[PDB]
Amino acid sequence: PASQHFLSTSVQGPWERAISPNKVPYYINHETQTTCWDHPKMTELYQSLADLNNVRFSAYRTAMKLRRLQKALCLDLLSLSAACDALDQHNLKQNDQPMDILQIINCLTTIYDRLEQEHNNLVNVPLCVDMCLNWLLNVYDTGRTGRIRVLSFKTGIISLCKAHLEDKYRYLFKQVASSTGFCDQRRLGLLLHDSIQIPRQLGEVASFGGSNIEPSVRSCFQFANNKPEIEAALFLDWMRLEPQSMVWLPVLHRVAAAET
Repeated sequence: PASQHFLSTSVQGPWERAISPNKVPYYINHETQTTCWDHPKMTELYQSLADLNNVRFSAYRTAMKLRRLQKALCLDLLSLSAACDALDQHNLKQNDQPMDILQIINCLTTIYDRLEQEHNNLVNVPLCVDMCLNWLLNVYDTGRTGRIRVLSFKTGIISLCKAHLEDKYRYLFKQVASSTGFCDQRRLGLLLHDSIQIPRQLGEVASFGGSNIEPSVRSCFQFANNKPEIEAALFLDWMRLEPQSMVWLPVLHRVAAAET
């Protein structure tokens, strides 16, 4: 893998970055002679998230965890316009198609290079690429296949970027709606399924209705009076009620506004 040279500096000390057969990275600890699938800095972040386990309300606890992760990945510096610029340059338009590890890296590298030139040593590019990469594979490729759907990549980065909440909602709805702006139950399910993997990766899916989002699709279509398809305004109106499957997202925004 030609990208190995570039991302080998994301680790040091006793650690060494390596690659599996499906091009998925893994890390070697020489002092302790062990191996781990997660980047050492990501492990340290996941473990630190237990210091939030006594935060009382589920939506608020999960948002504070995702705020810390978002900042560790520098995704709070990424505007929706800049993300769309990178998605556009890498031709990621077919949302049902797979992206492999090198396409993930390439798109992340354009994103973090640009963030680095706008922010003063806030950004170490090889490090940021490799940690975001590890987050995305922990969320969407738990089978270690070396690929994720383009819809999935878009859902993770846009849910954690710095855009206004309604702009994220409009953008995600547009990724699953038809070319004329309509969504049926199947298409809404695609969006809610990718979204629910984010809290699921943190061990919190039980407070967001669980891993089957079919009850949440049915509830939105019931709210829409059982019509065969809905448009973005109706979706935005349902989201104002903060449905349980997605309530961690508006709460993440309240978290960031409150300062953290």
